[PDB]
Amino acid sequence: NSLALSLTADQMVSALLDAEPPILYSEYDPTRPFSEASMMGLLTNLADRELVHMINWAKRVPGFVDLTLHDQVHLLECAWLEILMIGLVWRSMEHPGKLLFAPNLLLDRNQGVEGMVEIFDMLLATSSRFRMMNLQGEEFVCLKSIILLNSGVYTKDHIHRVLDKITDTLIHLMAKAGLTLQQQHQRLAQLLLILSHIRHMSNKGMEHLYSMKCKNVVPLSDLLLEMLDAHR
Amino acid sequence: LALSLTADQMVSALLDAEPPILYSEYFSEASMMGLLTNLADRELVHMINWAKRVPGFVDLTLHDQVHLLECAWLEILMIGLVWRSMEHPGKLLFAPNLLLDRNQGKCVEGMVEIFDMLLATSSRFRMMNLQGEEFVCLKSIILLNSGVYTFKDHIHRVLDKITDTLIHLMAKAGLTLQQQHQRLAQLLLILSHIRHMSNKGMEHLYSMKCKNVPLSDLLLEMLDAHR
Amino acid sequence: HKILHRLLQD
Amino acid sequence: KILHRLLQDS
Ligand SMILES: Oc1ccc(C(c2ccc(O)cc2)=C2[C@H]3CCC[C@@H]2CCC3)cc1
Ligand SMILES: Oc1ccc(C(c2ccc(O)cc2)=C2[C@H]3CCC[C@@H]2CCC3)cc1
Repeated sequence: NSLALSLTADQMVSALLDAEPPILYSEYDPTRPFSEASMMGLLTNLADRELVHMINWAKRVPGFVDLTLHDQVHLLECAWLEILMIGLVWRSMEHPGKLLFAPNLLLDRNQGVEGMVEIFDMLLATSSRFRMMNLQGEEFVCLKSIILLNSGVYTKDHIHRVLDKITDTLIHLMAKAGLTLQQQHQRLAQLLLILSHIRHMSNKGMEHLYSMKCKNVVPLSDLLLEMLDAHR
Repeated sequence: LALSLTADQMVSALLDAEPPILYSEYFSEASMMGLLTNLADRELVHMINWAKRVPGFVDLTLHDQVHLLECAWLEILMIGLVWRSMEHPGKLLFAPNLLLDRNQGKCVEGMVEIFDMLLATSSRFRMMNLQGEEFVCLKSIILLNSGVYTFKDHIHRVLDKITDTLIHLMAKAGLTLQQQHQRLAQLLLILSHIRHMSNKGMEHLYSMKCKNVPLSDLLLEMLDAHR
Repeated sequence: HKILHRLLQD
Repeated sequence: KILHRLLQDS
């Protein structure tokens, strides 16, 4: 048996909210500006530290513990950049035109690397989309968990069971928010369509990292090399 | 005009705009990619005309129509392929006279991985018992959504209409309210995987260009749109 | 200009 | 695998 299927929507939200990783700080000092190496150096250091919290966060996600060690590795290997991005997009939600990689690291469209502006714009666009939708924290934590369980599910009936539970959780929140039945379906559809774009940004971002790796620009951490190799 | 149509009139319009199932030219690496390039190139011409028959797509500017097609053309081909291969488990029905196996994807480097993802998506549709009415809605969603954030209110309004249409079909199928929410979510989550396959396939086609079978002029343009 | 332009117009 | 270790502990 499992415990994720048993939890109600309110207890589902609570568990996810309680599981939320902290917002890590960067090593950024506003002294020297950013070269293509220094900026990516900061981001690599930041992302590598974020991963450690994500892995332990994933173990707090209802149902993820019930999975095998092999399956847990696969799901994290597939969705780690997606989860980083949606977290990034969420942090930058109330900072129009900016990306909040860290509270002390606020990057503009001008800042940032050959091929970074394309990814930045898509990230900014996603952030602008969350802002117009007035995304709630309760919806965000649900979406982030959906990405973890979904992004590597076709590469299972229990995973789809938890996924269905998160769907119910989302609808329950919208019903509470006073939305009509058709407004719930529309917003539910709107939220999940964004995940397709987050997937797109991840694939684009992943290819940029592999480009940075082979070019031997700034050295990637040992964990980031492993997560990147899993995408080949 | 798209917003005016009811759910029934939305389905009927999409069902009527459906592109035909084309045939392949009547394998190694070169011969297979030659047949697929020829096939995909002829499908694109029908897709473009199909897109123009999609409610709300005509109302967009010429530039926006171009951008959307450039973004999702491989996604649209794939979901079509996946749908055609639904009642052929383990097989990919690229064309009625071109049935490809998982072992046939091995003689092209980095294609057997894309085959399995496609086969898994087809298996997922088969398990969900995906309906043709549902399929035409999903394909239209891919067309309007995949390139909407790389730009809007009208596109999001048509997307909401197709959502209303999707729910309508399930509500007419006899599904309960929570069953409608869950099935809708399940369908839309698959689109995230279709995007993934598309980006993988796109990178595979780029390797093909950086090796000189000759891609068609149209395909080269659709490909170049992904930098 | 792109070929896609013509096919969308014709 | 680092991801394998960080997952299994403790
Ligand atoms: O929270 C985040 C932290 C960092 C990032 C970083 C990143 C940088 C270096 C890495 O080695 C790994 C990731 C990504 C951002 C978005 C996609 C790729 C990259 C590079 C550009 C910005 C994205 C989100
Ligand atoms: O119906 C379809 C027809 C072809 C395809 C395309 C394709 C092949 C050659 C091209 O020049 C362009 C695309 C392929 C399939 C999907 C991924 C890319 C490629 C390679 C293997 C399968 C996908 C669906």
